[PDB]
Amino acid sequence: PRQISDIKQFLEIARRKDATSARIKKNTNKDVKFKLRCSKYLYTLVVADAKKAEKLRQSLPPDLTVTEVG
Amino acid sequence: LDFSSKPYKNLRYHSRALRDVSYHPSLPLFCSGSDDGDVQVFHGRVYSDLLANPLIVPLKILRNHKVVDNVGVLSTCWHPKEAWLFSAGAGGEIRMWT
Amino acid sequence: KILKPGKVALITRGRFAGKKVVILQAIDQGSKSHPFGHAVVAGVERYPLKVTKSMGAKRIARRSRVKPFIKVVNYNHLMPTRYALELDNLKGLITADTFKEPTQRSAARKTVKKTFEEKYQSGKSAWFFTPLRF
Amino acid sequence: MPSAVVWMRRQRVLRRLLRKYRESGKIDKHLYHTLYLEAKGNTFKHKRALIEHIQRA
Amino acid sequence: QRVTYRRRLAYNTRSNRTRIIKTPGNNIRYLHIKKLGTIPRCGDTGVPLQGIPALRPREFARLSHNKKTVQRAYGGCLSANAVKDRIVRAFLIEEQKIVKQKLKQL
RNA sequence: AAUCCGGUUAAUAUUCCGGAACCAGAAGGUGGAAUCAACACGGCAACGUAAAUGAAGUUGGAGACGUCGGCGGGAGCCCUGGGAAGAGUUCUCUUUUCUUUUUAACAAACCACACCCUGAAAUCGGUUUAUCCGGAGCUAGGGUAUGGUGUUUGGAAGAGUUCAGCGAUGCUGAAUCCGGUGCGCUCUCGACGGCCCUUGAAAAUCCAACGGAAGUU
Repeated sequence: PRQISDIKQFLEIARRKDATSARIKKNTNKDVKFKLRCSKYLYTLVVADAKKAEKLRQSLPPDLTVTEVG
Repeated sequence: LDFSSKPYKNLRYHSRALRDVSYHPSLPLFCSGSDDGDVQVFHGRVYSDLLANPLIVPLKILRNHKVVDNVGVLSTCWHPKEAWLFSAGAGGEIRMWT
Repeated sequence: KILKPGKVALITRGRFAGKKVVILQAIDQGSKSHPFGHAVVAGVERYPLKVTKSMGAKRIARRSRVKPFIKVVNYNHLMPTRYALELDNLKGLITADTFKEPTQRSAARKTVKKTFEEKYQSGKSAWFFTPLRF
Repeated sequence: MPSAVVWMRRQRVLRRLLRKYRESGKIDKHLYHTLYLEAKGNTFKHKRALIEHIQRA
Repeated sequence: QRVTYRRRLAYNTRSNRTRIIKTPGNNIRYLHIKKLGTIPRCGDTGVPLQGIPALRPREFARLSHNKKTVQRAYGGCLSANAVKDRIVRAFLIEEQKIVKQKLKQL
């Protein structure tokens, strides 16, 4: 599993046709873990700003299947 | 910084080694000066949106600068107020690109 | 006193190991940048291939093409030889400015290449241009 | 507790200390090498026996 | 707790090398670890070379070229001192031959 | 060459289910890199890096190598201080008695023995538990590589376990913590020191070197 810190990169990987689904995890420290499932690696992005998580959420392309807390 | 560790874009107009690159503090313009004597002025405009890739385009190629000892433009500075460029050459000349 | 400008020497350390060079200028006095017996050397990296009359003129030039290199190396990493080569265009072209300024460094590499070619065409210093087997 | 172990520990502290006074400048290289040299022959059975040796030196 | 071997290769040998690890299920498990890699050794002197990762023979293919060789003559095959010794000996031998031929021709 | 965790059966699990990886081969494609100065640059150097062609022919390395002792490192286990949870015991005494308190493969960034550079040393220095090395260049300073490991995560709490409940076996709460350690035991690695003499298998397989054939589109 790959940990990605660059949000834009997470967007580009999401726009890649390889990405199949994404998961949103709400941790007790109020972090949102965006886990994007690709062919070979599960790319995770931990965002500390809550509003950043929501503004991240609909910037994800609609075709991608986002999921609630696992 | 939010895209990748690798460079987002690569530009190789210059025929000689690129000496200095300066970004205007306010205006969305940056300049590159090299030993070829030509200064490249590019329009680099940045959005705060995540999906919005910054728009980088060339704007001008400033020429008519002397070359001494295979040295051209050494340093370039941006005026803090408007689109004015200070270019220092190897001939002892300073150019006001207004 | 065995190190003089124009003397043919041999690099024994670094990437250019075992390559024949000519001492462009001696800085045995040392410098703050290089606190040792460093001397600027211009040598041959890619030794020229054997010119044969059968090959065409374009082929002839390409084989004659020589890749030079200008480097600052310590004295103990160099080995001097009895052989010495003197060429006028390689007097004073080298200095601190040239090794600092990348375009001047590129320009210096151009001239030392050009002067090596004319010397090869003139058929002088064949042994220096000849690679050494080890 | 084995006699090998007590000497095993005693030599290290004696050696570990003798280095530390050396870098602090209390003793030069020459007397430290001597102090290192006798300590190999169990000259001091405990740490403070050696520290008094520096003061008298 | 007493743990058994994962495999059925009884009579544990050099090949049977295991490590004890604690799993997220709170279980102690045998993990078989392959033998450590070996760094390449110099041809002339025999000391392991400097700058080459110590990995397995089959693994070495995955590395790039620059990660398996050193940017010098005989790089990745001979040490720097061995290269220096090789170069100076070759030149001295050549000079000894050139003076010997000079003595014979005169 | 290359796999781990959790779950699952009346009976099979590194095989199945869920999740997460890895290796080997295969083609094109995309992007990046080098060249009409023909096959990259930098560093005094050890060497470094996103790349950076190499025919015939010639070599080198890994595979691949005895045994013993001590020292150092790490992990697990054992010991134990608190924190929490439950079950005790309790006229009184007893901050007490007993039990539990998890992080895998893999993927990321960083974190110490050989060598290089300055240096020329005995008034001998550095140093092991065990005196070993030094003009065949010590101590000292600055570097290079090898990273045994450790740090921070990701995997990953969504899992597992333990307590409370509420209602097909579901749902909801919490906690799953901070230490200290030792000639301790088990396993492994590094650095030495002996004894050897018996100077300590082979091959498949993989890599590198020298070599320089060939070569605006």
